[PDB]
Amino acid sequence: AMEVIREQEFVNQYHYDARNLEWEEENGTPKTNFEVTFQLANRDEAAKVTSIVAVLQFVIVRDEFVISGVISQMAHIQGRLINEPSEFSQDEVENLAAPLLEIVKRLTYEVTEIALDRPGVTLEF
Amino acid sequence: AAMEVIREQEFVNQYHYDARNLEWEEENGTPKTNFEVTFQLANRDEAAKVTSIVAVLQFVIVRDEFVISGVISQMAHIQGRLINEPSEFSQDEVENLAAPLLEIVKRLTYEVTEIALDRPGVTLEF
Repeated sequence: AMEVIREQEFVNQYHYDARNLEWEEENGTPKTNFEVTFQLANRDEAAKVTSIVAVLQFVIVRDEFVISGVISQMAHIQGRLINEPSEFSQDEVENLAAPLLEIVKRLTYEVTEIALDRPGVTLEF
Repeated sequence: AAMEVIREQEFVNQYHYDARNLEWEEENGTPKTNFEVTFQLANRDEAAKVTSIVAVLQFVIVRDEFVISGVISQMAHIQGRLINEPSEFSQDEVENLAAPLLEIVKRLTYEVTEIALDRPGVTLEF
C-alpha cells in the first residue's frame, strides 16, 4: 500500500437540494455518480515524493434530495515519482479518494439528520 | 398571551456551501450576510378558526472561508386566528414564526462548518 502524507481536506462545494420533480421533468432525473480526478503539483526527484491534488466530484440522489459538490486534498506520495494519474491502480485511486468520500459521508449524515428530522443517512459506496 | 401554532416539519429547499472565491466576487459583487423572511397565506378553516401560513427564509452567510446560501420553509397552522393579510402579524408574531427556520440554519451551519473547516463550528446568533 502507498504511503501518503495528506494536507487538510478542502470542501470546494457541498450542496443539498430538495428534489424538484418539475425540474427533473424538464432536465432529466439526476443520477448518483462519483468521479475522482487529479491535479499534479510536482515531483520532487531528490526526495522521491509526488505531490498531487485528488479531486472528488459527486452527485448523490436519494428520495427527497440530491447532494452534489467537490472535495479535494493535496497528497504527498512518499517514495514514488509519478507522471500521470493513468499510472495509478484502482486500489491507489481508492486510497487517495478515501478521505474525500469520508467528508462527503460526514457532511451528508449531519445535513440529512437535521434537514429530514430523522437519523442521518449513512452513505456506503 | 402568545400565539398558538401547530407546525409541520421544517422543509429545506436548498442549503449550499461554497468555498470563497475572491477572484470571481471581486467583479461579480461581494456578498453581505443577510436573511429575508416572508409569510404566505396557504389557506383557512374559518369554522375551525385556523390560518395556515407558509414561512419562507432565504439566507446568505459570508465568512472569510465560505459563502453559505439557501431557502428553508415551514408550514404553520395558526390556532384561534383568522388572518386576511400577513401584515396583520406583530413583530413578536413574526419573530415566533421565523425562529424555527433560523434555528435550522444555525444547526446546519454549525455541523457543516465544523466538518468543512475542521475548526470549531460556526455558531450564528441573529
